[PDB]
Amino acid sequence: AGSIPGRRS
Amino acid sequence: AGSIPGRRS
Amino acid sequence: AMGSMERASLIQKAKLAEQAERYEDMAAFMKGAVEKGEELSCEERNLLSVAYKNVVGGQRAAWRVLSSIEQKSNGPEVREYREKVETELQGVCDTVLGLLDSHLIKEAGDAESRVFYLKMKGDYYRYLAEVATGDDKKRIIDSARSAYQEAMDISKKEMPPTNPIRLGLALNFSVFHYEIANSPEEAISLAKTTFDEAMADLHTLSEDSYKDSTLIMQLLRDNLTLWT
Amino acid sequence: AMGSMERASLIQKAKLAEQAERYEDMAAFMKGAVEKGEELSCEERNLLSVAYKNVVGGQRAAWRVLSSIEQKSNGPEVREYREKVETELQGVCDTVLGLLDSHLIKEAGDAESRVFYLKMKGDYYRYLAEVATGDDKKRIIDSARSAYQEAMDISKKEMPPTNPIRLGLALNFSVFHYEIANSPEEAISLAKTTFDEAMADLHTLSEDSYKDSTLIMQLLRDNLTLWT
Ligand SMILES: *Cc1ccc([N+](=O)[O-])c(OC(=O)c2cccc(Cl)c2)c1
Ligand SMILES: *Cc1ccc([N+](=O)[O-])c(OC(=O)c2cccc(Cl)c2)c1
Ligand SMILES: [Ca+2]
Ligand SMILES: [Ca+2]
Ligand SMILES: [Cl-]
Ligand SMILES: [Cl-]
Repeated sequence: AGSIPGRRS
Repeated sequence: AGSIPGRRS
Repeated sequence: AMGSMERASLIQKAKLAEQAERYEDMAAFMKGAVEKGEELSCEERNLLSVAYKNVVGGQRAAWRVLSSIEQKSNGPEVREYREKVETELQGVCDTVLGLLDSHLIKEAGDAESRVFYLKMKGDYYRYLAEVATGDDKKRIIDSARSAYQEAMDISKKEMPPTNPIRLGLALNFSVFHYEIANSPEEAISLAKTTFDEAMADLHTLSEDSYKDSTLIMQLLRDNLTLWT
Repeated sequence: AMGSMERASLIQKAKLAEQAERYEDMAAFMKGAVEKGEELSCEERNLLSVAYKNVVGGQRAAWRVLSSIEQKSNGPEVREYREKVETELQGVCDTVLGLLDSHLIKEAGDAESRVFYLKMKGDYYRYLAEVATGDDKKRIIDSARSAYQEAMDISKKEMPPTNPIRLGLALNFSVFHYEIANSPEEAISLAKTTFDEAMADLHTLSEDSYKDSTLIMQLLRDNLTLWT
């Protein structure tokens, strides 16, 4: 399912 | 303000 | 760069790129299709417009973010990066304008195609005008105005007041007046007259055409509400 | 390509590119910063990771759309375009893996940096594994597993069970087990043990650290709810 979204610093 | 959004066919 | 791919394959891949939200690819495929030299159908014109609208829309949003940071600051980095984005945006606008000039407009003889392309020409000069600050800013604005005005003249002679292309042209020309030409009263008058003349022609339309026209009329109303 | 720009200017421009949602630019700036040869600070590591996560995330989403259309179809265009996107995605993963191998991992001696980079190595091999179908698919999967396992071993010796890097590593390794390695029971066991050991360590944390850790614990719980 969800990995760490990781897209916002 | 808003022009035609135009971003979906 | 797309010269070895079949026209029909470029069109098919543009549709796939739209589904995949790969708008830079979509624009490159549609540029390749235009460069085959044949006229574009209604659906193909829409694919060309959607592709470039998404590409330049991302650039414009980024330019506005960077311009706001730069204005707050007043090292060279913010200005340099805003300039990089601005140059890329100008390059995309010049590419679209070049396709229109070589040779989409000159071969467009039906009102639907000619109005569509002249509206595009006005739009892409308008996006150039949004970032212009030099000695050609006036000339860029006049180029947008001239393209929109020719499209308006054709649309009023050849299309009913509910035609979606005619309505979207009027909407975008009103935005030009409000945002670029410092003519808010002209913007409001154009939006109001366009809305009222479309309203009076709705009775002629099918259910599906009524939905198409009323959607754009609501955008005119949304602008009128913000401007008054 | 960024060799003439100062390290500090590349970092500043990466932050501006994030604000402008220009993630391809952000990734190019951070690649240039890595290639200056100095180690990265905690904040710089996060900028590198955010930039590439956004780039590869768009590619993965596009690949999944195209793969779904291709599977439904079974001309060459859908396969050709899926292959184009897949090759681009592989190229980005190889670029990230190359930065890690030249020379971020070998110079990373503190647990926080070494675990961060080994988690990245596992993640980018995992993204390669998602599209792999050839004779190296097994080897790609083993490379992801090996990187994650080394990161796990370090994290369990050197970090508390609430450390956000440790938690995110465990979350992503559990996803690897569920989605890549066909080991749903291992995925569930790892997520449960990670959550329970973090819960028991929350009492040691400040309000701000508690917020950071519980956010990731909720992601572990969200996966457990979907998997059970
Ligand atoms: C790999 C990793 C582990 C823990 C965190 N964290 O948020 O503490 C992160 O941070 C991110 O990059 C991130 C997490 C969630 C959402 C977004 Cl947009 C970014 C990474
Ligand atoms: C220039 C123009 C005029 C009228 C329409 N229309 O929708 O009928 C369009 O279509 C679009 O490209 C469009 C309109 C709204 C929203 C989106 Cl995503 C696309 C263009
Ligand atoms: Ca042909
Ligand atoms: Ca220097
Ligand atoms: Cl013609
Ligand atoms: Cl070191």
